[PDB]
Amino acid sequence: DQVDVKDCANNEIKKVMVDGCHGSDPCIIHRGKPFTLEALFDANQNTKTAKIEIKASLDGLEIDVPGIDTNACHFVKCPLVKGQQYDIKYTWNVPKIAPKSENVVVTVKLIGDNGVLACAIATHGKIRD
Repeated sequence: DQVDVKDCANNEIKKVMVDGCHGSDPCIIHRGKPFTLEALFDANQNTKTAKIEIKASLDGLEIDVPGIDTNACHFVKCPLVKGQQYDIKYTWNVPKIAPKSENVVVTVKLIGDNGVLACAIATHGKIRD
C-alpha cells in the first residue's frame, strides 16, 4: 500500500510506495511484513553523474548513505540525465521485529547535476501500529 511521503523527484516517478509505514504523518510501520521502501523515476535531467542523500535507520538494520558511493552510481545508473529510466530502492527482510523499534528515521534525495532527480522523507517513524 503506497503512502504519503514528501517526495521531490519531478512528478515523473513511475512508482513510489512503501510496504506499510504510513507517509506524511509519523510513519508508523508494522512488524511481520517486509517494509521494502521504494521510489522509481526516469532520469529526466542531463547528468551522467549523480548524487544521493538516503538515510534509513532500523534497530537491527541501520541503513545509511553518508557517501558510500561516489555519485549515486554504486547505487543506481550513475548517468541519469534525461535518457535513462532506473529504480533505486531499499528492500526489507522483515522477521518479527516486535512492536515499536528502538528508533527509526527515513529520508532520501537524488541529485544529478541539474536538480533533484528524486526525494522522499518520512518525518518520524514508529513501529507498532
